Amino acid sequence: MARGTFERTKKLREESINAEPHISIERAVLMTEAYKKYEGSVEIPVLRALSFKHYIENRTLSINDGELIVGEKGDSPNGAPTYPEICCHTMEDLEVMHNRDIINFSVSEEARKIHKEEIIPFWKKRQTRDKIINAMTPEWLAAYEAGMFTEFMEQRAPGHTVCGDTIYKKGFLDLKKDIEARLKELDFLNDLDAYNKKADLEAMAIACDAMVILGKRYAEKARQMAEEETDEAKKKDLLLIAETCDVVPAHKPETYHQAIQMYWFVHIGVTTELNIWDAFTPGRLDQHLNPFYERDVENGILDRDRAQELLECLWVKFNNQPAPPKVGITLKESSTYTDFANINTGGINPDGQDGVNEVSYIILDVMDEMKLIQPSSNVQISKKTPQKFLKRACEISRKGWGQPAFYNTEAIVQELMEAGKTIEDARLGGTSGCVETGCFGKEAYVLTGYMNIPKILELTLNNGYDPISKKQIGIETGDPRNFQSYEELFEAFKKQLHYMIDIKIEGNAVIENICAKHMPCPLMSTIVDDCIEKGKDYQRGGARYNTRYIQGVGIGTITDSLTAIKYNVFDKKKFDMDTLLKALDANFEGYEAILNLVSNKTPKYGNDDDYADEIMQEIFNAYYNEVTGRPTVCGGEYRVDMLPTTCHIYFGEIMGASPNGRLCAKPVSEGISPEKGGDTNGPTAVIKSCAKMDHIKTGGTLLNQRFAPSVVQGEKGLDNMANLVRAYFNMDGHHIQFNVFDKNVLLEAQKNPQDYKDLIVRVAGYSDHFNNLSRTLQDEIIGRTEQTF
Repeated sequence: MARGTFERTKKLREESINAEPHISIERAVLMTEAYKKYEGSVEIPVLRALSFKHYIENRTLSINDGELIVGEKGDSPNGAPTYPEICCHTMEDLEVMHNRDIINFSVSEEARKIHKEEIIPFWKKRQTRDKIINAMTPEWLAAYEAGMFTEFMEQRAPGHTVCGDTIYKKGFLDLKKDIEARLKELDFLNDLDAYNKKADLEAMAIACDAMVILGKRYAEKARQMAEEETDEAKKKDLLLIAETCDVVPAHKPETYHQAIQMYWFVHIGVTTELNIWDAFTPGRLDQHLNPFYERDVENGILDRDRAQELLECLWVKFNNQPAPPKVGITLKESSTYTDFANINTGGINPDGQDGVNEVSYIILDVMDEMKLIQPSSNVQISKKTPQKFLKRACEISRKGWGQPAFYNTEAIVQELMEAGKTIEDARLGGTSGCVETGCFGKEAYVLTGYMNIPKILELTLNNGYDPISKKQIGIETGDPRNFQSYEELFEAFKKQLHYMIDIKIEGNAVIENICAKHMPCPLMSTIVDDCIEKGKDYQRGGARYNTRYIQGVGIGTITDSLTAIKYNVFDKKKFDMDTLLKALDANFEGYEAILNLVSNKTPKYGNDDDYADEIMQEIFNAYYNEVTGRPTVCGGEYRVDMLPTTCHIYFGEIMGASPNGRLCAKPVSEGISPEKGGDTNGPTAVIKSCAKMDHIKTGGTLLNQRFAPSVVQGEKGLDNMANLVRAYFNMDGHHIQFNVFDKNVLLEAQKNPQDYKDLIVRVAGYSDHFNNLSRTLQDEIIGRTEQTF
């Protein structure tokens, strides 16, 4: 039939998939009212909290037909609020997003008028995007404009965080009492920081009051609708909603149902406080819900079916919240409606032992049934994980819509401990976003933007000149024709890297200050370890752990490029640097013999070939060494991860031909995957190549693999997938995820998209509809190596 295990969830799912993407202007209006009332009369943290509270008090609330869990970010499903305190769109922005080819958002004429007349006049000079851009150096602006790197905080708040367990043990009235206790013990005689603590703690208290009002208003809304509903079954559902909201979020949840509603209210809260990267996620959902599940079934108020029904409702709620609209580079690097709410199922419990429980299997059943691209429902696989759980996950992956990805629990824990987390805290951790490792509920781990490693080699080969933007973007490391050795070339590359990282980090530091001062998040601070105890907002270092990342893109492309140069120019001496540079400038036109050599007669990453893989390691180590351990403004350090989202398309589009044989404006490699056509020795050879990268020293790496549908059939096919995951993870690989599609279906979908509106594929760290992808991205996915066992 229709997807959904029950008639209720079938109906909720059909509403969700039919909702049209559009913008909701109410949030911007209410924030404007609050600033006009309060700006200049209070410190900024209190201003944000008072503005959030004003928004919560006055926004319109809705309950959709059949819901058991309530709460929407916008006016209706697929309605995105706007965030003019971060990015106040131009009228052209609104025109572009309404009319663009993919990832469009409808802008009603009423929304356009209000934005033009009320929002722009107030927020255009206040938006943080202008504070950032106006503070960047000309070197940063040139590099940014040339596609050397991206900037995550230009249109969104740092975000990128995961809920802990606080909201299942405390309500917001409890947290407020904790905050009031902290306020009473501030020592203004001897603690010279007491004033800053008071401002942040006062804001947190106001945020708590706002959450109490959220629950109060939804309970009223539910009862007012109950008096008006004639259908007896619906009225009882409305009365159940009201009873649930009488408890949460003001008080700690007492039941499994209340635990889910508490999480979802907090989710609505933090993602309307600010437009945070990767929305929000409960993280280790099966660990938090299992005590409630066991208690509730034992008391006879819950069974497996109702527990599954509630989670199917939750799944639909995620799918009703798009990532708010992006423009410019932010869209190019994250070209999707999804908001990367990553759920980790399986793994280990807080004591460090096997965490698979009954809720874990329920989550696998609901993600299988619902087949929704939000949330991003993934599994943590431990050496302690039962093989039955892994094989069930492989069963779902083999169906070919991308979810779940697989994460190595032992790698995650060691990555966290390498970064300074205690073993006790690391056992609560996991991955969020695409593949990013973090200590859930206790860490600010902020991604700052992608770094175009292949184009750094391009700058090296052009003495700092960018052949595409036709500007001097890098530094003068020398004419490559004078390099007498591969070591000399690699040293020049490392100098270009150092310069580009220095440029990025300097801008990052400015941006970190701007976000801390102008984007404090008192609501998020209330639920993140150490903010209350420290009296310090999450956005300026209140978390127990603080890290920042620069995301490395294109390791396969640059590995094969430097490998091609070492092999052909310096070792075998089949041609010289001058000839290679002419070939690149001509996009290999007139140099077909060179193209054949570098493409087809040269070692390649992903074949368990140490000639290429040792170069991968050298590049990886240089990147790790250049970035890791640099201080952040708010008391943490920089670390390294490797993922592209859709930025590998953009980074290749503004790059010329590269020495490995990739042609001008083609995408660079995705994640740590091999280059196009690079791996010719099967999937075991590539996981052996990928394992030579030291995953433990990163905050996560992304590996895509693709299988022919015929080679994963039957029980042997499941075992082959399961065994590949185990083999990779036994070598301490971080992550792997699978495409399993018929190439001809994708090709047909390109010719007749309207017949394939349901076709979903794996992109990079998330799944999306094939029809939401540009032709270039579609062709990138189709070109990935079709593996056989």
